[PDB]
Amino acid sequence: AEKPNIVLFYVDDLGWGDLSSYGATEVNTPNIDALAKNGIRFTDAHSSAATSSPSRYSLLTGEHAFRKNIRILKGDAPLVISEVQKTLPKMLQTVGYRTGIVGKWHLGLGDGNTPVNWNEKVKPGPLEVGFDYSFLIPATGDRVPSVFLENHDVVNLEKSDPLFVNYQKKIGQRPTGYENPELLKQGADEQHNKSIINGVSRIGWMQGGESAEWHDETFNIVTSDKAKQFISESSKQPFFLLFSFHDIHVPRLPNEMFRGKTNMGARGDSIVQMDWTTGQVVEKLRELNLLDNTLVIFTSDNGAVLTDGYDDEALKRIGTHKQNGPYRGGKYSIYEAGTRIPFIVHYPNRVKPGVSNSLFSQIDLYASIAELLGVPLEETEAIDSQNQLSPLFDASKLARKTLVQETPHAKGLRENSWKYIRPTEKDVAWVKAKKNIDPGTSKAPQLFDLDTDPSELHNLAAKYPDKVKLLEQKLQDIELQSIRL
Amino acid sequence: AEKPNIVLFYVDDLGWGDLSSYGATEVNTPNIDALAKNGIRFTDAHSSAATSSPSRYSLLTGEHAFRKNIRILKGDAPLVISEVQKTLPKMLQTVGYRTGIVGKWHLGLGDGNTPVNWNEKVKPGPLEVGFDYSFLIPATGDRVPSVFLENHDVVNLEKSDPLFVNYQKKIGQRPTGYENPELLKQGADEQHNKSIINGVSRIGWMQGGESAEWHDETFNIVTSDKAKQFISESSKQPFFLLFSFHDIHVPRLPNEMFRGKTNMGARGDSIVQMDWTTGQVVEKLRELNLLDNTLVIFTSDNGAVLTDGYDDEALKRIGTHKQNGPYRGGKYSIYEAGTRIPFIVHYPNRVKPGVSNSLFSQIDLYASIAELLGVPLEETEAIDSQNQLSPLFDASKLARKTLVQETPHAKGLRENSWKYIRPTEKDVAWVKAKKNIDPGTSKAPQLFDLDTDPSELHNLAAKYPDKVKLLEQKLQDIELQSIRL
Ligand SMILES: O=S(=O)(O)OC[C@H]1O[C@@H](O)[C@H](O)[C@@H](O)[C@H]1O
Ligand SMILES: O=S(=O)(O)OC[C@H]1O[C@@H](O)[C@H](O)[C@@H](O)[C@H]1O
Ligand SMILES: [Ca+2]
Ligand SMILES: [Ca+2]
Ligand SMILES: [Cl-]
Ligand SMILES: [Cl-]
Ligand SMILES: [Cl-]
Ligand SMILES: [Cl-]
Ligand SMILES: [Cl-]
Repeated sequence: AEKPNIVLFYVDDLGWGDLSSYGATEVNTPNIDALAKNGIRFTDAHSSAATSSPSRYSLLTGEHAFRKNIRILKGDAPLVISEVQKTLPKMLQTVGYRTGIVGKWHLGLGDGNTPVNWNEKVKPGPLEVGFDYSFLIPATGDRVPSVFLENHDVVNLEKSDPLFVNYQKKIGQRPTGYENPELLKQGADEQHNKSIINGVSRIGWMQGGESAEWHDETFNIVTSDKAKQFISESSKQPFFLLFSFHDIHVPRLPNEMFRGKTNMGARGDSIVQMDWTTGQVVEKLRELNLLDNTLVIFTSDNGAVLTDGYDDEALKRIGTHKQNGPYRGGKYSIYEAGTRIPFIVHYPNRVKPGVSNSLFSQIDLYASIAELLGVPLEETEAIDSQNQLSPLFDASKLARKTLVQETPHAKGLRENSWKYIRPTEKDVAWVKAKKNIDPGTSKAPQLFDLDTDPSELHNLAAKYPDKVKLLEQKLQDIELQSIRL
Repeated sequence: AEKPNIVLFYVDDLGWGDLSSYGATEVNTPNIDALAKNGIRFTDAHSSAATSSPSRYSLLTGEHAFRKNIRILKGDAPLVISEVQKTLPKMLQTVGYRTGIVGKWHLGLGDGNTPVNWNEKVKPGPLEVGFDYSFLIPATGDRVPSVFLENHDVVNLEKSDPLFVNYQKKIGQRPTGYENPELLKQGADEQHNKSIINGVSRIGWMQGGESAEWHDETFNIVTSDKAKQFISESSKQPFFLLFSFHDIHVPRLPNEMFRGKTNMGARGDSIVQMDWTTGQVVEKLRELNLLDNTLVIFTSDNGAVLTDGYDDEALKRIGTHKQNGPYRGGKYSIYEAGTRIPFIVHYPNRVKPGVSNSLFSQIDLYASIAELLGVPLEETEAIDSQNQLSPLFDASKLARKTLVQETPHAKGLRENSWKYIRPTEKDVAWVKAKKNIDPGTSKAPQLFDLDTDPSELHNLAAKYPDKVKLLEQKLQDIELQSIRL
């Protein structure tokens, strides 16, 4: 009653403008739009980072990812969340929640002492950082191993055909993108052209594990079934479900029933699938009469990207679609579209519909949920997570004044509508070339007023150097922070 | 010194983001960017209307186009500016200016009593509403007759092969788009598939006049040559040159030297050509040492359109390019991109470089030039044109607080960053279907705050119903205005 269920939909690479309730016209997202229409949609909400693993780290620890220098993790990275580190699911466990995760992990698995043996129990993982149940795509959809990991075991593995991966050289006898292009459903760049699983090459080589191979085009069935089973089993008790999409990350291989539903190719059709999958979970909540007393949160790990490694026509068939809305940048960028993402709260018993323009941070989910449940936080716990339950539940309330934005190549700072980008000597020309996204680095400081210049086009750094200095000093204060408030 | 030259570059359908100095990365416009770098670039400047003829009418009469119900004129429409109406070129003539126009007219030509006889002298026209010299594309590039009109005469017309046009039925023996698709340089929709001139079908049928046919791919030479001659001849005297591009209107048929300069097809290559043509006129002013004492204004008649009637791949090869920047809509729309256009002032002897965010109106060019030259205006003259010479010349000065925006299906109103759109029952679904642009009509009133919602996505009408009433009242006051101030 006083402990509502929490379901956190976490989409992969969903851009600010990829929902029809955020202005999309080339794709319809009716299931997600109903949540927004009956809840609050936020226009200035942010992931911690512009790439997956750092934003997932900050969601779960309530702490900026640079404090542990988290970057995009490889398929065999060790777990980046410590087994005694405070986490949002662990926090929820102490008040009686059953916690589950279904879908993408990308937070590392194992201790790192020795390579993960995919044929033994895989630990530590989700179950050691506060999850009671986990059903994972271990790394990313485009990184081997292309298998599911349930709790501690690879699903449907045969002792007769053990599983190994290698990210430096070919092992095993699977066809590859570079040797066998005639077997490919989509062309792939050099990073992505290794072992072929289910007609698509991945990053890295995979040996064995044939019976454990997943089937991309039925991710929507597999994950939604597991999510439905978890909810149904936990229905008599408070539960936390983190539903971690592979959509709309590459390779986009949507179920055949969504193919051609848009004129944007595989990327647009993945948005349709992603919306269907959400409806499956929402309707299960409704039919068990859990929906009005569930805090549903729908959001994204980073901003959007069209061309991310496969020849899936995402850029050729973009049409009129503005995947990042009016905002400059995208995935990997320090401009606004790197972290400014869709963010929807739906909680009928407590949250009246509205639209909030408050500067809001996913990093504050930890402390705001702790506030909702009366959980005190230690002075060293989730140090960046602020109690923002009030603007989270009420569209008229303000939230942050200041928020740091993070990428590997540069840090930035929002202060109200001011946007500051720290200069860097680092060279990231591969983002413009390969990703068709301006990463946003300049060897000069950048300052923008988003009210008049929402697309970050007119650098005001030389017009307001005192403002630049003030924002850089504020960014240093945050980098140096070590306890709460 | 006190009577500077005025050269007004007026581009066809140039979107807010189609210049590299407004953020374009898929096309470079170095000549125009140099004008912005050494002058004022405006970020909130507006044509009066979202279509050609109403915005040209308002440019020349200093009066909103709805006061005469001006709409897109077909090729044989009569002159919409009366021979005794006060006009900006007529105003300039009384102060010692030689006035010329080179390029697109689209303001009508007959007196309306009888159809224009293209084989006789064509009057009234530019010479009857304040121009001393005119070399015209009479209607639009895609409307017959595909001939030039110099002063009162069709250029290179032969009595032995007289010229006739018909917009309702086929006349003459010219091939047509519907009969002879194998002759077309580009595919055409039904409105555009009539008489073939120079390998491209047009709107309407054209008979005779073979020697007077223009050549689209040499418009850049013809118009820049005519503008260079006019400047060269009038160089010893103050002059006003209105240089009215066909670029980047359909059909986009740029000179061969610009083909392939962008990866956007014919539309992108037309932006490059348009930039070359501007440089030709700018460099002629420089060679005659007139550039420093010339007020150069570069702007556009309405917002951008990709698919406007020909299969020129404008939408298929758009790539990452945002022709309207962050703004919703485009050509034909009542949303911001309908009228929010590029606007650059270059006048080194009086105008210091800068970027201005002031709400600015092309309609105010009449009164602001009158102020610059000390010309008093009658109480019934250019009634919507306000003196805004100060923010025109100074990037630090504010201009308008209120501005009405015009389309045939609905009117709108800006008040600071508030945007109000009046409701309408009228049906313009063909804009979405044929033009891939949201025309912006809703049966309900719309109100947006552009500071937080620059893309006009969150209707605030029901949250601030008093603000709606205020702006509707301001809009009616303007509709009822009849004199100046
Ligand atoms: O959303 S993320 O998981 O952070 O994306 C990780 C990315 O790694 C990059 O190195 C690849 O080229 C991308 O294709 C993508 O896999
Ligand atoms: O810039 S404008 O002259 O207003 O464009 C006029 C437009 O009229 C429409 O009926 C045609 O489909 C367009 O192709 C275009 O010619
Ligand atoms: Ca991601
Ligand atoms: Ca136009
Ligand atoms: Cl990285
Ligand atoms: Cl990698
Ligand atoms: Cl490559
Ligand atoms: Cl019209
Ligand atoms: Cl010359």
